[PDB]
Amino acid sequence: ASGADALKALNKDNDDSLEIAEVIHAGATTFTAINPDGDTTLESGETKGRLTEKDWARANKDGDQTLEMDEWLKILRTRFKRADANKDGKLTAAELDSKAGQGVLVMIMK
Amino acid sequence: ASGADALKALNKDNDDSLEIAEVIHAGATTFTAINPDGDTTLESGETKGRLTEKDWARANKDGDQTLEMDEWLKILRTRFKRADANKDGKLTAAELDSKAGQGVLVMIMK
Ligand SMILES: [La+3]
Ligand SMILES: [La+3]
Ligand SMILES: [La+3]
Ligand SMILES: [La+3]
Ligand SMILES: [La+3]
Ligand SMILES: [La+3]
Ligand code: NA
Ligand code: NA
Repeated sequence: ASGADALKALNKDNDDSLEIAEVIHAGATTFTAINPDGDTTLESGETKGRLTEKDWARANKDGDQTLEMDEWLKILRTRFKRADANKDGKLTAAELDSKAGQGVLVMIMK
Repeated sequence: ASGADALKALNKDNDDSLEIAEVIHAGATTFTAINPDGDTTLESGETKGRLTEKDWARANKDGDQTLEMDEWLKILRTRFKRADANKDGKLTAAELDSKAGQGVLVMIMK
């Protein structure tokens, strides 16, 4: 999806950017949206096309084979900061359209 | 609540302990449940009896006045490790009955 697409679906506060509260919340809903087996965790087979193998290495450090909500969202907040080019806490459509911004979108839109 | 109370209410996998996947899930459910004003965040007035001001200082470092899902769960995972006395990844009723374990329960039981 484009940055304009993401703003159409997720932005509700009469601006033209996504902030950390909007991004984390959408990331939490997407966590549930991509979990179809009825448990409470994400496995490597459920994150294909959204997380890489190295993403699991930097987030999953408790020794298990499961991604909990906080581990999932920690990757998201890091991608948020990587896409925040001018570091103002807001992600415009142009910032969401960057290669780093696209990494945010795959975690907040199913 | 006591450790035995928490296991009866929250433990579903036929053991005698709460693991990190079960704790994070109940903490995520509690986050939404104790948020009555219709937004997606927790404010300081909504975490009374569960978090202290120093908890906000160590978790809320993005400069706002709101606690997002990942900031809330980050406090919880730290409390989990503080309560995991033998560091085996499981919280028994006895560990949930300690001072550190009660800090876990106030974040996973509304
Ligand atoms: La906004
Ligand atoms: La799953
Ligand atoms: La994990
Ligand atoms: La258990
Ligand atoms: La609130
Ligand atoms: La915050
Ligand atoms: Na920005
Ligand atoms: Na333990």
